[PDB]
Amino acid sequence: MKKYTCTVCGYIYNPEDGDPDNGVNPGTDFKDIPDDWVCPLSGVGKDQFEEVEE
Amino acid sequence: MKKYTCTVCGYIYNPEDGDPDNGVNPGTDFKDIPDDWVCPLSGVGKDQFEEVEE
Amino acid sequence: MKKYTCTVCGYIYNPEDGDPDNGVNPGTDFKDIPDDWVCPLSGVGKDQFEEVEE
Ligand SMILES: [Fe+3]
Ligand SMILES: [Fe+3]
Ligand SMILES: [Fe+3]
Repeated sequence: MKKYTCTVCGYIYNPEDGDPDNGVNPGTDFKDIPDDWVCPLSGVGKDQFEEVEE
Repeated sequence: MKKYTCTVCGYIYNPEDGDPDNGVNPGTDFKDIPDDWVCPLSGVGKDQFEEVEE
Repeated sequence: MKKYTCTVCGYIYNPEDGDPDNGVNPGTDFKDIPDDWVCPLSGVGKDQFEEVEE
């Protein structure tokens, strides 16, 4: 699965880790995170994230 | 997937659109919406909805 | 699916029933419950639960 980065604050969503404190378990692809989730650091929505392409 | 309507207020849940502001992504069948979700307009529970049959 | 028990208060999570008032539908395996869910009786996290083995 791909990593996504918040373009406002640089936080990286890593699908291996998830975001368990906000209900997003390990192994969750970014597209499957509920659409009301926000960046843990900056508080902005999913629409300010983009794929980390290698 | 089928559309469901709130029988209290007439809101239509359309699975193609979801209800993304409340965490229900596009493509979510009504049976899979978490059971604590409520109608966005009237605030009533899933048990007041019924299938829109054609 | 296996039942899990809260080791703090003895609550039993039964996957057939779920915990629908807190958004966990019937048929949800414990591993798939969002990781910010807490025991309905004692308020403690998933890390204080263990499998009920028969
Ligand atoms: Fe951010
Ligand atoms: Fe309604
Ligand atoms: Fe408990």
